[PDB]
Amino acid sequence: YRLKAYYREGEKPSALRRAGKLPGVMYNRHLNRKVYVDLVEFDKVFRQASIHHVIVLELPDGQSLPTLVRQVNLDKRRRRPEHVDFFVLSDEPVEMYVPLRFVGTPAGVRAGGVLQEIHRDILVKVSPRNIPEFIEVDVSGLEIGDSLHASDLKLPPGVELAVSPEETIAAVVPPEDVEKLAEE
Amino acid sequence: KTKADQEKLSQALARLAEEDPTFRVSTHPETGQTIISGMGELHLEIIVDRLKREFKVDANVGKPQVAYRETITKPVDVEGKFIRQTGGRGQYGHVKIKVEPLPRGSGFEFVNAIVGGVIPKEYIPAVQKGIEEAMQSGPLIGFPVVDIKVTLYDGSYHEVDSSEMAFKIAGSMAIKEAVQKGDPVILEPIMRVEVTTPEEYMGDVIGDLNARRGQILGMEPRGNAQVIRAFVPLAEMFGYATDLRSKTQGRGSFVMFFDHYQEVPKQVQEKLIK
Amino acid sequence: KKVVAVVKLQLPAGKATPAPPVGPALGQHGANIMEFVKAFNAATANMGDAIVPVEITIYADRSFTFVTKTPPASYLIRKAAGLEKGAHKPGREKVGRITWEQVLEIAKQKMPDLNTTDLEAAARMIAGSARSMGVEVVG
Amino acid sequence: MLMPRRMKYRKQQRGRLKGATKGGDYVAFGDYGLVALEPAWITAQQIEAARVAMVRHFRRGGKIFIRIFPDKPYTKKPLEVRMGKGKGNVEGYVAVVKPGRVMFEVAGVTEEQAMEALRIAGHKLPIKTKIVRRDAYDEAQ
Amino acid sequence: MKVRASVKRICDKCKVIRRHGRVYVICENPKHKQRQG
RNA sequence: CAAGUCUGGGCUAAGUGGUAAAGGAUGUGGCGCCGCGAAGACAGCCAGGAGGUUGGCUUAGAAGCAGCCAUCCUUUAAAGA
Ligand SMILES: [Zn+2]
Repeated sequence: YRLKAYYREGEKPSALRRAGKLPGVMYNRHLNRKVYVDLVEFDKVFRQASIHHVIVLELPDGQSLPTLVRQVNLDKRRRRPEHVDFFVLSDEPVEMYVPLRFVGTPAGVRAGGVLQEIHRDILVKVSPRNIPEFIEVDVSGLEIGDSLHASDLKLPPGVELAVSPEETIAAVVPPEDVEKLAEE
Repeated sequence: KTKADQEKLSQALARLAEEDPTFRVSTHPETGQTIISGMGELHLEIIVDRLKREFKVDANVGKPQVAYRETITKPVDVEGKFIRQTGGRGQYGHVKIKVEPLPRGSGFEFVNAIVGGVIPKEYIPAVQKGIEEAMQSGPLIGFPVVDIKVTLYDGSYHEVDSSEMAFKIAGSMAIKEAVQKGDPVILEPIMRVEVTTPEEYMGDVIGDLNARRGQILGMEPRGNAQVIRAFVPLAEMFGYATDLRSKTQGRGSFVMFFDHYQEVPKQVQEKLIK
Repeated sequence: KKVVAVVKLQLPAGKATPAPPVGPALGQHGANIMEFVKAFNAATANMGDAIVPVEITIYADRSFTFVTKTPPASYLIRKAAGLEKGAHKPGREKVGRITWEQVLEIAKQKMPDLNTTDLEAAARMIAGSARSMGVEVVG
Repeated sequence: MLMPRRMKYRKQQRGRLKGATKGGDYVAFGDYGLVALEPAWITAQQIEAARVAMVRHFRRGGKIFIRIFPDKPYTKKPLEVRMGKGKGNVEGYVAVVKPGRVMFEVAGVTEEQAMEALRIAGHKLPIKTKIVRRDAYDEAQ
Repeated sequence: MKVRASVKRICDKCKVIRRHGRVYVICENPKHKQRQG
């Protein structure tokens, strides 16, 4: 991914919104410079890209660094990304959220109930070198009942989860059934 | 109307039934009210003028009632006690039974389930005539509580106080309550009908019958016509002539027979609480 | 003296009554509505059940004719699995089964009807009717 | 219905509704959600009326999450009575909802159904609402 | 479904007309024949 | 009723203006993204629109067309169990 971004002198971070552009700022343990990018192209990329796949930013200084949207603050009353936070990756291993891929239909798929993505994103770590992706999770032998969590999964050539493990990644629960009444 | 007219009416047919034996008079064997057998709307209609005019009788003209039945769903077991010990004709009778619903069309079955003889030999006849009896007025509306099996599996007694009768009551109590307890259900009458109709009209013929709480059963062709069989409730079956002859401009004819009794759609349960 | 016909009725095995649709369509046929319950149940006295399609054609002198097709592809498959009824809910519940050959054997029995002139294609029409009645294919 | 089970104070003051939402302005659970456009007081009944018809519409469907929770005592003096004499008794409860707040959200259902059950819900509610999907609702801890 | 405040399409064959500043809605089944008011 | 029927650009066609809400709408202008695009599209005409097979279960009977499921195959230019 790419994204045209420019430096900001620091003048009217709100005159940019009205302008049309989204005020930003990228950084890391070395440098932090205030920036800003157009929305169109940020919706169009963040809409997809998100915080799983890196975004190489192109600045007027030839540079085109790799970063992960560590944070996107909103406008609550009407959601409109109002300011990002690009973390400039390096070589040093750093933490991010790798997407989980539920590949396999469980038993609640014939019985009933619903797969619950109680946590479709895990906090692992690894050198920006190894850019893993959808970390497949196995499902099938699951029926409206217990579930699975911990770190029971295919951890690529260097990924070393930074959660617990213990956090309930996902579970299957009882469907809502019209004919059900408890009040009385 | 008042028993007064109930007479002018007797004479009504006493001469009208000779001047036209193309009808039939019948006293509903279950509820006083009398039926007036006709051969088409108009028929009974114009009798209603003469029988009311040239006989000056002035009664009511609504529709027949339905011979309902009472029964239950769940099997129950309750105590039948009586005892009245104050000083002499003690009156001491008491029994326990096993009430259990039977298939809609089972009948009446009791069970002499007494081991050694905790309940003397001579008193069982009467403890039955008591149960058999009580079943007369249902727990819901008061109709022949039927389609069940009864089991007398216990009950004690007293050497001097007991009586043939004292037991007929105790047993008439055990029953008078098992039905109240086993969740009652207002059964009703279902008929067998066969409308002979040219499959021309058939289409709606079947429809109309469906929208009559009835459920269709078949149509094996006949002559140039075609016959339809099915069940229906006598309530939603009144004045059918002038309804069949409607969906058929006259080319329609039917018969009718009884079959079984069956639960009312609940919505018709609280309906009948009259 | 009624007019002519290529009647495409659909009568089962055994039930041969002059009763419609063997009446309105074969009333302009002069059809021996009873030279079927004999000519048919003679050849199908072997099978026993299964419907048998038929095309009864009339002419001028008031005579008829009729050629029959094969029994539903769902028939031979019910006996070839100890079945009678499908499986109520196809797919998830298997109540019997047919091998990769037992399907390729049936596609032979009805190959002169479908359309394809193969078996890798024909058999699939059979293997398709497998999940149509919940009868997996032994493989 | 729904409501607090215990309480330190049986009665509490009105207060005023402002903008913002303070939180719960993002998904986090289901796949599709319904959000408030105007600020207000949703009664327990209002909620229930919805949650129900919500489920009703898709008999045997996925899971519905009521992301809001009433807990503000609704007061009311008896009918035909003058001012004073203290406060009023409780009537029901309400949850103070503000714009940008995710009121409910469904999980595990065809989009067609999700976008419908929600549409109905919105009708039982006294305020205008929007149906959101799940894009940038990533990371909001 | 003649006069009303919420006039909509009750089956594809319906058509949202607007003759005379009034949103009418016509179809093949005289039942859908609406009109806002 | 004292002082511009003032100048340049834009919207509104109900007298809106000249005081009301949810909720309706091919209103009317204006920005947008995303599909099909003359290796023939939109409306369009004449065409075909099938055979396994009335899929299986259920039912009085369900044959694409109550309703459960299931949704594979086929000969094709293409035709959904
Ligand atoms: Zn319409």
